[PDB]
Amino acid sequence: NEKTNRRMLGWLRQWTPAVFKEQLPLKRPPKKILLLHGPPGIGKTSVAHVIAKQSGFSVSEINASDERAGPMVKEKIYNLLFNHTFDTNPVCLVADEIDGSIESGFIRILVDIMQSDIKATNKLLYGQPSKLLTRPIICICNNLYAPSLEKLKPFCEIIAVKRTTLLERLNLICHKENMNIPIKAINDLIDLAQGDVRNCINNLQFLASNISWFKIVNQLFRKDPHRDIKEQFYELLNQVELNGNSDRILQGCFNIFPYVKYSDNGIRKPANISDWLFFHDLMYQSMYAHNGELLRYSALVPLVFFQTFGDIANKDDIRMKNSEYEQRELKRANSDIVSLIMRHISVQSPLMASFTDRKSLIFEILPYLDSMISSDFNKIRNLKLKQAIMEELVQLLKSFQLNLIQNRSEGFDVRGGLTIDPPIDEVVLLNPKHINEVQHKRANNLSSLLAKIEENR
Amino acid sequence: AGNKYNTLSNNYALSAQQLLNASKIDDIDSMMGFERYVPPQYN
Amino acid sequence: ERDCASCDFNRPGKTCARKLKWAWRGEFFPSKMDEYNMIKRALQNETFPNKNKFSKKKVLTFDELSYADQVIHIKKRLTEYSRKVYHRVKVSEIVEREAIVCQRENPFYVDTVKSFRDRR
DNA sequence: TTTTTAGCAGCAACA
DNA sequence: TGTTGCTGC
Ligand code: SF4
Repeated sequence: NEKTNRRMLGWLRQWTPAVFKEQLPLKRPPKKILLLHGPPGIGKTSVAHVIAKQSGFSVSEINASDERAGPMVKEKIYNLLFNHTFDTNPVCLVADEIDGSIESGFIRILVDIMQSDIKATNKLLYGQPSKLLTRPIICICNNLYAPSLEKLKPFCEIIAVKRTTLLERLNLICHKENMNIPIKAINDLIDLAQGDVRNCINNLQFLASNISWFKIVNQLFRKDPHRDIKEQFYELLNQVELNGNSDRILQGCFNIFPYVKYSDNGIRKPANISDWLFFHDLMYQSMYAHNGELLRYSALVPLVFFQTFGDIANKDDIRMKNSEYEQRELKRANSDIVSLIMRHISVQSPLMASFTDRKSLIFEILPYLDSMISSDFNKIRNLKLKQAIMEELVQLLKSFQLNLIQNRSEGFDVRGGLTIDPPIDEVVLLNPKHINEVQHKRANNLSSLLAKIEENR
Repeated sequence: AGNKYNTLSNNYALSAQQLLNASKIDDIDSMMGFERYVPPQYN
Repeated sequence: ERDCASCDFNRPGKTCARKLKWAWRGEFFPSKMDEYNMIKRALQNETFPNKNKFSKKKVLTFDELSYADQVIHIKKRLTEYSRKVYHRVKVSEIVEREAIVCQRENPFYVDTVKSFRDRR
């Protein structure tokens, strides 16, 4: 990334007139913050440190993910930006992992400092007869499009670090320790350390004295044509066993297998794997009932995916997600809504509660109740029949204890949508096309039903 | 490429709602003596 | 001058181009185009409430606002800036301008006025 | 969502 | 003392 490293150095040299009073209203860069983004382990932090030191700045690093007290940190950042350090050298602030700050405190403080400096500069330019930012700020993220950074981006100079720099650093350490290491062995050490700089330096020191579950899932669908299938199988078995998280690996395999290319005859391969997956579910249920002796067999089920679906065609890494946690939380929320409706029926309908099972309520009663509420009353020309149906629907809303709430969360005084509480809609409406049609019809019906409920009150 | 069928249904529904309002207006107009006169054919 | 130059009735000796004066009046901010651009760049670093209702995204950037809303926010900060730097919010100026009234152009507007005047 | 224009008096605040 | 707002000409 030499071009990127020269751009960073060029941006830090634009601070030189303001900080060092050297000749290349304060001639500062238009963008006062440098924002570095890119993959982990490529040296973002190391490049920020080296270029800041090379430019004559003292480097102060803050991890933004660990500092869960922006309002307090505030004092640290204000001292580091505006107070003279005892060091002869001006401070450069390096903020690492700024995308990890779940609490916008750190970013709000930086935005407040930038806005205060813009107000102070405009007063110096236009003010007829306020702490100015005299120090550079470097911020490092993994993700540029993180919601927290949206307010900071306009003040930032954005620099992408793409995927050598570790090899150059390790060579410089070898040369300073008088170690004659062949460049091949340093590459093999980098590959062993997976780009961990700390692990690399420790392994080098030891020489001188003398698998993410996702990566395993993608490896389970890959066959190398140049290695024995048995050696690959034992290597994968050892990696699955060392990880101890066989369940997450299998859930990964389950989400990936439909998208994987596998020579297909009749999609039987999937039928054989449903029986294993069922075997895993029985084994996982038995782990809570019996002392975990059965845990040794849990590593075998992921390896059936390597045997059945492993192909040379699968060269690209498929990214994955956790639909199950979202489905479990949604199933919990829907079960809680249904449990609340069942309690409401028990309090009002003395007999209905005896005939209503949870399943019959979800599949039979609630879909019909919603179809009755969503029915187009605008097609009914007979006012008497419209009034009678509306009186029966008000009686049904009362039997199920369904409250019409005016959600006034619109915010702009136009059409506060009426919503049913509890929201039966989230339990019954499975089809996204039907959701939009039903919402438009319901809005006119619910206003008529609310007016009738108010008339009855 | 995923909504071309849901716009046609709403326009037929709106045209049917407008015809139903026009029928109610024809009923009210006739109550108030405004029967819909159609003139004789003249060639 | 363009549409008059494109017209085949535009000869040497033309009588049909009646020139008449009018007094234009601007009210403008004392602030210049560099100061306007400085206020625009300052507003691009601010965040704005979505006039959205049953909608969701509660917050917009400046460039995600409608151009009319962008100019409403610009005019607000320019009123404060102009008052702070120039001690006035507005300048007003009157400029005498000239325009060409075609006499050969299709008479439908003026015929409506003449005819309406005569019927009255 | 429908929608003529500019010039002026004068009370009251604030630049 | 002047400008600026608002209502109502
Ligand atoms: S009719 Fe008007 S536009 Fe045409 S030549 Fe004459 S002045 Fe020009």
